Amino acid sequence: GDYPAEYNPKVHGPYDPARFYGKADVPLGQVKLGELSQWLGRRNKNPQAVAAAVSRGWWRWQHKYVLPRKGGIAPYIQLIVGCSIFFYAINYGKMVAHRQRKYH
Amino acid sequence: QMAFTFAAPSQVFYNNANIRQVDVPSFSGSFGILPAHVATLAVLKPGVVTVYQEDGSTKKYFVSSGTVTVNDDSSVQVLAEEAVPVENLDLQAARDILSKAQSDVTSAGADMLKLAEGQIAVEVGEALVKAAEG
Amino acid sequence: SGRRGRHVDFGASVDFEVHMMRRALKPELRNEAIKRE
Amino acid sequence: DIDSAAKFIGAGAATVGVAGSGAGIGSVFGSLIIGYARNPSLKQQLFSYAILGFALSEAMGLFCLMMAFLLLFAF
Amino acid sequence: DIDSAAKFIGAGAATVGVAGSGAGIGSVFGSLIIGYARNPSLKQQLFSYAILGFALSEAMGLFCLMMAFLLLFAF
Amino acid sequence: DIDSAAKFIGAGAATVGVAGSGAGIGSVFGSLIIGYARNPSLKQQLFSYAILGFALSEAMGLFCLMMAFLLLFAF
Amino acid sequence: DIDSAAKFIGAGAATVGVAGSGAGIGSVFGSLIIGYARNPSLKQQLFSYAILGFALSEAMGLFCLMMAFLLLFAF
Amino acid sequence: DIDSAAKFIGAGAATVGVAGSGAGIGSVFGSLIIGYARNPSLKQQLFSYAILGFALSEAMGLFCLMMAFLLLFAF
Amino acid sequence: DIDSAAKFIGAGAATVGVAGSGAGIGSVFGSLIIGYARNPSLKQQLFSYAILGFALSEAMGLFCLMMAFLLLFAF
Amino acid sequence: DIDSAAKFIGAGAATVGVAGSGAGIGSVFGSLIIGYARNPSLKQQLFSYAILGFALSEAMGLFCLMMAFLLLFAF
Amino acid sequence: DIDSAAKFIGAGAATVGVAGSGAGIGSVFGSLIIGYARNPSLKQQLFSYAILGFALSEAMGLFCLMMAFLLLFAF
Amino acid sequence: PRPLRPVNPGKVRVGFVPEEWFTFFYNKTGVTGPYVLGAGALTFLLSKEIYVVEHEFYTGVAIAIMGTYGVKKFGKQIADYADKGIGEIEQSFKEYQDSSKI
Amino acid sequence: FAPPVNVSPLIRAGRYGALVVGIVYGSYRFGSLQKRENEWRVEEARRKVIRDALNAENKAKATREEMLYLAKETGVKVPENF
Amino acid sequence: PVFSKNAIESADSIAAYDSLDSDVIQSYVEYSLASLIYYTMKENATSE
Amino acid sequence: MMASLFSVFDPTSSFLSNWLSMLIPLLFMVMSFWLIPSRPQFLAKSVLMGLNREMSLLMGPASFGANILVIALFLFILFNNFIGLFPYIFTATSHLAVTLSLAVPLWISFILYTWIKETTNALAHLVPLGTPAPLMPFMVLMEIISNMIRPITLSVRLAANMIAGHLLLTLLGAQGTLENLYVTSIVVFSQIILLMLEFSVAIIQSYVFMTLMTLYASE
Repeated sequence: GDYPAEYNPKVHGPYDPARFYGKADVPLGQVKLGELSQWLGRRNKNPQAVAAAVSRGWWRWQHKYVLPRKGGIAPYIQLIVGCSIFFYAINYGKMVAHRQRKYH
Repeated sequence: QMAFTFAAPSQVFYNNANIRQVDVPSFSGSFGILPAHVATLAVLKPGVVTVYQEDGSTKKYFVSSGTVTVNDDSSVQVLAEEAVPVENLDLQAARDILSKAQSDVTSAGADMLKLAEGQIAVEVGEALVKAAEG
Repeated sequence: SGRRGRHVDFGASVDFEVHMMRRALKPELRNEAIKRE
Repeated sequence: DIDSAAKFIGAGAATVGVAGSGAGIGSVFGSLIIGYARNPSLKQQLFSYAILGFALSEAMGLFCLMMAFLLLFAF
Repeated sequence: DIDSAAKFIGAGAATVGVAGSGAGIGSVFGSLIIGYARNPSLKQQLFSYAILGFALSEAMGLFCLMMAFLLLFAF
Repeated sequence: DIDSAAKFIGAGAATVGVAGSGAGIGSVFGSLIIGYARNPSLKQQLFSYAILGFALSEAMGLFCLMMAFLLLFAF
Repeated sequence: DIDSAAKFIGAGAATVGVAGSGAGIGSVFGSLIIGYARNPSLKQQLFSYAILGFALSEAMGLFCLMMAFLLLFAF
Repeated sequence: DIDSAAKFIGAGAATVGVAGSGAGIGSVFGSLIIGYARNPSLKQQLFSYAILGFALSEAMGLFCLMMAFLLLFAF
Repeated sequence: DIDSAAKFIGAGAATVGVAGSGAGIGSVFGSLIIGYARNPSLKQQLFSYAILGFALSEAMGLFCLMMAFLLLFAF
Repeated sequence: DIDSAAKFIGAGAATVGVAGSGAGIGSVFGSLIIGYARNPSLKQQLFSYAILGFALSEAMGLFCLMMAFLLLFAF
Repeated sequence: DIDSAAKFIGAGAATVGVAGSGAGIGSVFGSLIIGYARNPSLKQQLFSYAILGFALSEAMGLFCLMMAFLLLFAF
Repeated sequence: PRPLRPVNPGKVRVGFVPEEWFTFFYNKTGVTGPYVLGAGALTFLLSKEIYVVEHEFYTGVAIAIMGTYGVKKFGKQIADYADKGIGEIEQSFKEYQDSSKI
Repeated sequence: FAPPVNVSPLIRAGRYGALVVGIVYGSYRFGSLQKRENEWRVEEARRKVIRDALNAENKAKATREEMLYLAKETGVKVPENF
Repeated sequence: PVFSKNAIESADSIAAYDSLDSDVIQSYVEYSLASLIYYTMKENATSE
Repeated sequence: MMASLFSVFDPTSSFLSNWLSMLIPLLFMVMSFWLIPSRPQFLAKSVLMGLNREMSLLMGPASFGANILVIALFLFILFNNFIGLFPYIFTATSHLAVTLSLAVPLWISFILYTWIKETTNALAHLVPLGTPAPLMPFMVLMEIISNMIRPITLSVRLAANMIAGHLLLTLLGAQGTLENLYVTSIVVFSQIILLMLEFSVAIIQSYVFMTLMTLYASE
């Protein structure tokens, strides 16, 4: 538990957990799908790397829906539906065992 | 913080003095007072008002009648008809008046008003008997 | 109560209550407190 | 065997009736505290009346427990 | 032989009803203490209505105990 | 005789409603002691109201006494 | 007969809810006596709340008596 | 049936807690009368507390009626 | 069958333990009306203590309700 | 075997009647709170009566335990 | 088969007494409401005695619940 | 880049859905696009039994109705209460700086 | 909201073309399964009645055994019918 | 100012004062009157 | 009046097990970045500082800095009762291991610290105060049983509220039909009343358990 070693306060400035502090990689949005295999293989799949990628995404979502001053109830409704959707797919085996239509 | 205004037509005891506890014998029950008490008022009865100041000093003040009022601003106004410390009282005198009161009760007969006065003096005498012997 | 039931005013009750209190002031304070009128 | 069995169920049911004496005793000694907290100079006749309530509430409680034995060994 | 069995269970369950007498007696003699603590000059009149309370509660309790005997010898 | 046996158990379990009469009579007549300890000038108005309360409280006890007989000689 | 026995036992066990209405009536009518000793000039609205207290305490007593017939004839 | 008898016996013993609703309603509505005996001009604010007390007490009434339905059609 | 039959009977007998929770709820919420009637300036703090009373009142009935749920389809 | 089963119902029925000791103990300790709210200088006498109130109400509760123990291994 | 089966009947009827524990806890905390409208300056000492009242009240419910666990699987 | 605190959060339609999702379909299927896909997806999950309409669905409706009523009734008061506390903190910090300079 | 911008003239044709295909396939499959549902429900009902009748006889036998077990446990008299 | 028992019961802020019944209010008012009269009699005598 | 269903407490219904249902309150934690806080951070800070002020009357010296544990226990209970009422989430509090974690380690913490520090006072807590000799031994034995199994009932209490709450909601949902507007509206309105009760009790149950642990950490 520490600040990432790629972070430099002299060039970047103060730390911001929603900004990637490594080498500036081209994001997947502008990949023309001919470099998709190269882009996926280049990005490592360490447990450390994906955990940092989750936190950098989570703080991006905090920066868009909570950290602004006038943060409404919309993030806290999005989380509830997001968790309900995710947990319905987990409990799909118990839910689909009952169903309503015999043929459908 | 409990302002005390225990006065009397004869003497004056406290004037806005901080008291930890005062127990008052009233007609609504011989209850007690602590700072920021219940907003209420009640009528005194013959009994032993006690004073327990911030130093914990215990002082006993027998009264014969009066009024007790506690306001919402933690202001206590106890006014009594003749408040005296109980040390200058006699249990023998208390029973002498009590025996005199019993004679008034027995000799009242059809005089229901005199019967009430005998009952009233009986209550005062019994109050002083417990006051002086305690 | 007995006082109201016998139709006796509380002021009359007060005077009876204080007279019995004053009669139990034997040692020194009976004459000093009672100044009559 | 049936008679001994049904007497066992009945005596178990008869033992509920002491609950009200349990609530009554807890009621009368509750109000004795209030009744002594106001005008404590009458402790002699208050406790005399409070023990009258206890001697009647618990008596009905033992009335149920006496009937419990009557359906356990008498009948 | 189940009729004698049913009477044993029924009389046991009937005897629960004396609990309400127990709580009522403990209530009225509890409130008698509060009543005696406030204006004790009506002691005998208050005690008279207290006995009337006792004679209207325990009577119902022994009315229920009477039904317990009836459930053992009449029903 | 099993159907009659169940009716004997059912009536026996129906006489527990007397406990409702016990607590209600005990609470009302206890409260009358407090209500007559102070303000005895209205001792006829309060007594009339309490007897009304006693009658309604005892009516529930007669309701369960009826229900005990309703499972006894009615079906 | 077995299902008839279930109805009679179920009814005899469901008719104990009137004991609570017996206590609830006693509480309101008990508190009415105390509440009318203090400030008797509010008689009409005091009696209205007492009837309101009775109209909900006794009505929820009939909630179980309805279930008593639901275990007796209907189901 | 044996299991049908178990459902009915459970349902009858599930109607027990209706008595608790009657006692809870009678306590709240009675204590409203004392609380309204003082401050007759405070009718509406104190009425809100009583209906809150009535709603929670009756919620316990339907809480016991929940097990009445579960032992009548579910289990 | 008979093991499951007695599981339903015990579940019904466990549903008994919710009536007193309704009694404790009615006692707190009734006394809350008195508590707000006397010195209404302490409305928020008295409401916190009464809500604290309701927290432990229904929870004691939930113990028996969980015991009812244990003998419904868990034992 | 039937005596084993009938002992279990009766022992459970004997522990129904400890609720009254539960309610009464709360009554006597509840009225300790009111009685010590006013008149705080009688703490020693008031709390000693609360102990006596608890010592007699739980004594009825242990009388339920005595009969529950009597109907679990003794008889 | 009826041994553990009737143990479950006894266990459901053994956990009844937690209801009166709930009634007892509400009695203590309801009386704390009335006891706090007057005398807020004794909040801590009244609460500590009320907790002791609550603890002894919940101990009775656990006393019955332990008896329910005694007949459940403790033999 | 110095991280600057924005004043208002991201735009949101239908309570919780991002507006960036809705505007993502504008250049191809217009404004009605995301609503058409959402309506078709909801119909498909209900019809093909993928969304099981069990007892918990009614609880999900009851939460949604309660949440909409609770937020629309108390949202303005709570947000103003929070903004009041933020303003008091901002006033406290700016008064500290001015008092230190003086 | 934003001003309307017309859809490309291939999304609409694919959309409504798939809309029509779903309707006729919906009609074809629903009719095919409606015949299947009718024939399956008839044979399911017939075997359910036979199974329920046999299960009723088995339940009648088991209840009498249960009633016999109760009378053995209670020790009460055993009637001629039960 | 000196008020009456009937006026005291009808007061707006008298509901905040507790333990109020007919006999308590009646006796308290008829002793508060005899304490105000005694206060004026001492003030009047000294002023005279 | 139709039927009922149960068993919403299976931890391994899928290969992504229901242990993630306990890792959901980590999302709702208000992570703070700016100096001037946001709206939900200030609301959470004001609530927690409010509870700390209210519990400050009951802290005592033995719980000099243990209020963080009590408040964390409060927020954990609240987020395991509030999240247990949302529909497609398994009831975490129904599992006794969550309630085992809630009551058992903290009770052993408080009873062993009391026994080491004040052994005679701990034994005196097992007797009612001012108990005479003939009234002593039966009160001691029952209160020994009381203090031994009191936290076990606390764990039962936290479980039983959400079990009974979720059983009631599933019962009301399963006895309704989508097609019938009258039944659906009755079912929905009944659940709304029940949810208001269940939301209220869940907050109050968390509040009383904070109060009980603050009292029992003071001693």
